[PDB]
Amino acid sequence: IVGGYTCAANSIPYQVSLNSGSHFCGGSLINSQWVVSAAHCYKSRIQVRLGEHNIDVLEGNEQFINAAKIITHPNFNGNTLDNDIMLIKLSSPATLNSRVATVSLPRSCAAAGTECLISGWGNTKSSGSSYPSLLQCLKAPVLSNSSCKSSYPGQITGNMICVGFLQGGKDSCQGDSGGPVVCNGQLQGIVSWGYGCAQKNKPGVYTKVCNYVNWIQQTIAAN
Ligand SMILES: [Ca+2]
Repeated sequence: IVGGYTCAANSIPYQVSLNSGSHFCGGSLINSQWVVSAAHCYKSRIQVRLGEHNIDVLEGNEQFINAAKIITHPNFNGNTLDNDIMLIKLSSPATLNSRVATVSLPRSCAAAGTECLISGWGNTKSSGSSYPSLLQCLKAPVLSNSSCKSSYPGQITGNMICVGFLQGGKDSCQGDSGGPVVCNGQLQGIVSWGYGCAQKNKPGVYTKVCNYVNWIQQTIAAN
């Protein structure tokens, strides 16, 4: 996250870190056994780390649980990044508490202007490269479909939304992929793609979670 602030410890209890030797993407706990993330984050061994704040230090609220199943959306397209969404089943259930909680799926899609919270441990800098140990946060608005599509002509599908700022300087970046965009208590976005990070007139684009409730529910029921 560029242009963000350090979240209060454990104040984002649905946020997960996916790890295979080190942190590489985020994710969101949506029930005690299942995490949602980005298909482009796929690797075939993942460990899920719940209840994290400082990824570099064992702090003692953490639960580390390996993925038992990894299910990428059957229409994920690695060229357009359409359907950039993936479900992970944990090999045993998360224990839910103060520091570890589920986030709601959307009851509908969100209006333009709605303020949301975006979180993750990705790159913090426009020029260069510094990855934080402490979880970062960013408040930003859902942009209209028109400001999203003027930013990326021909490349915004119906399963994508733009969240952020046209003046640059505030956005998600590499390492935040897979991570939550939460608006009015509902997960409406997954960190997906952009052109660079925090560039003027290239806000981040996000998988539009509201189109995916039926697929998510069905996949959980069948696995
Ligand atoms: Ca820790």
